[PDB]
Amino acid sequence: QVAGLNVNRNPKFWDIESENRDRQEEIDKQREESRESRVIKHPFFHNMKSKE
Amino acid sequence: MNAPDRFELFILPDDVPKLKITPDSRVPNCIIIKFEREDHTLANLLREELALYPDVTFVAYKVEHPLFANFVMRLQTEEGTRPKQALERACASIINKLKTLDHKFNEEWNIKN
Amino acid sequence: KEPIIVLSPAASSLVRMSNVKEFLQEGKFLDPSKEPASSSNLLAIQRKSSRFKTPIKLLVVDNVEKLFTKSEYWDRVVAIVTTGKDWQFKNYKYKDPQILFQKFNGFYFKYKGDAVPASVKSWNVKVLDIDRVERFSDRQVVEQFWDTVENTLVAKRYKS
Amino acid sequence: PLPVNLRRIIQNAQQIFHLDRAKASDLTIPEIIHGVRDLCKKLFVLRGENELIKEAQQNATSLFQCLVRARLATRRILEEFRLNRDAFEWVLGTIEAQFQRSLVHPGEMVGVI
Amino acid sequence: ELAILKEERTTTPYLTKYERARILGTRALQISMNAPVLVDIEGETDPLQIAMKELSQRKIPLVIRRYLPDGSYEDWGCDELIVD
Amino acid sequence: GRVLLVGKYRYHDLDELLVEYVNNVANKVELMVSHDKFMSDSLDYVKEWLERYSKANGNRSHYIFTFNRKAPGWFFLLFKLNPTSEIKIWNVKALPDGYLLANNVYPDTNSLCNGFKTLMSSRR
Repeated sequence: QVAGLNVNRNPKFWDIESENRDRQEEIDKQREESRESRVIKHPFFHNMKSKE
Repeated sequence: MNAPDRFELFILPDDVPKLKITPDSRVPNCIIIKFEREDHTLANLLREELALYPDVTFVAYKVEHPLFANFVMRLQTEEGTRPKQALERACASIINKLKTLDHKFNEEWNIKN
Repeated sequence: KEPIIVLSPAASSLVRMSNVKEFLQEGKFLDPSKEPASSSNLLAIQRKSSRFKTPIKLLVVDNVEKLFTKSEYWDRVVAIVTTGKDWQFKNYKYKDPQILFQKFNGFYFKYKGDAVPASVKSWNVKVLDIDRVERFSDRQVVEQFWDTVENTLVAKRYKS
Repeated sequence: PLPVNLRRIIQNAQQIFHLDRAKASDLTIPEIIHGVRDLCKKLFVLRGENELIKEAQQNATSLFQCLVRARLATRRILEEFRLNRDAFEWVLGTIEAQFQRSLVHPGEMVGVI
Repeated sequence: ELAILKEERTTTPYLTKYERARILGTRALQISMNAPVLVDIEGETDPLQIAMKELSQRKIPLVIRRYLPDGSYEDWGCDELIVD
Repeated sequence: GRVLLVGKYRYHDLDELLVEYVNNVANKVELMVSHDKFMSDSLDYVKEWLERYSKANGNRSHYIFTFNRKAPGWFFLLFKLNPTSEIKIWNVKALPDGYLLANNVYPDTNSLCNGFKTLMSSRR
């Protein structure tokens, strides 16, 4: 039970497409996260790229 | 107020093992035995029994603190003999000595009764 | 038959084949991380002692897999250098560290002030400290190491 | 009372390098002279190149330099102590390091002490 | 103005015992407040022990500012001060 | 991590992994390079040399080894039975315990050559 409101979603008077598009927009925003680098202490460890 | 219960001198908690054995790697064929809820009565008996065995080269014990009822024993035998076997032999030998002592005392008491 | 000194192939070892010659023989300690890696796993060093009229030639071996095919080589081992790692002893004569360390001289090199690893404290090995800054004590540490090694050599009645 | 005990350092060197036996030393006289002379200039109490700073630094170590030169004389080193080379650099380095360790630390509340 | 250039620093090049104690305390507190650790920890858990391990390896990211009596100061990094 | 995996190989620390895997792989690579049947040049030049040598010595089958520039840590085994036979290339992987060819582990280069000859004889 999420859409408990009884708002008439008739496409003639309701823009279902806009609400759906905003819904995937916010869901993709939820999917978005953050990542950071890793630090390791070892004599032969170097934070370099493959080509580097 | 802070005095411990007197039964803690001899009553063993369930989680505390009576007898913990850890090897002593500094010298070959040596083990360290930790006796819980024991004192000089068992320790001195075992030590002086083991000191007479030709295959036991080092035996000692110490009570770390008089306020705690436990002692730790160091045993170190020859190459052929595992130390735990020597400890078992000591226990059995003292048991036989006590058994014959009891028998002889009973005989003497009956004679002199 | 020259005696054998065994080094740990671990990269964290303070003494490696690259800088073993300058350290044990010349008495000068260099950081092995900066030194280039040495391709040869066998090296020979010369020791001058007051206990012996002539300098002693010794062989330093990093890996015993390819140089200890015969058991009689183990009779020549006079010192073992370990990093406190169990996996060094997979192919050794005594795969258990304890028996190896009562039957052989074990040395562990650490910087002064660093904490000893737990396994090292549980083994019968000597602890030798090298200062990070002052370099005059390197000769003293080397002298202690060679004192132990020479005691073992004299006890073995080695002929030179 | 003077800093860094010289007698202890010398006997430590003798024990460390096994300076017994009638073996002849390989320590040349110019090495002894130049080593002691250079050591008597590395006992830093005050840092800086200022002339007044240098004068104060020279004043602060007069008695200690007299002690060091009295102990580490050429004849005494070669005959009484019989140090070799390696023992000699070890002694010089140890003297310098111990002197640096014996200075007072900024932030001492010496008035209360 | 008040800062003293690195070339003309005339204070002792060693870490005094007060500086060592204060540095260890500050680093231990920072580690206990979830600061990143710059050395590998084998099995250590005490913040003070981790701080001592960091100090021994010259990895503490702190700067000592030594105040001269006239108000000028010298900034010394804990990685360039000699520790016994 | 307390446990390190390199394929089926399992290790417990970085130094153990390094010494047991990388050093052995490098030693096997050097043994392959120091082997008499090795050529580090380009694959096309290796093919041309093999064609020329087979044409000159058409009485025997010739096999040579070369670097796998596309797949690092591997080697290309090119063998030509006769001048009329096409050059066939086989894949060899540099493993710590040796060389993997046709799902078979050969401890040394000479053992690898003997195994290759035996495989050719059996398949013939």
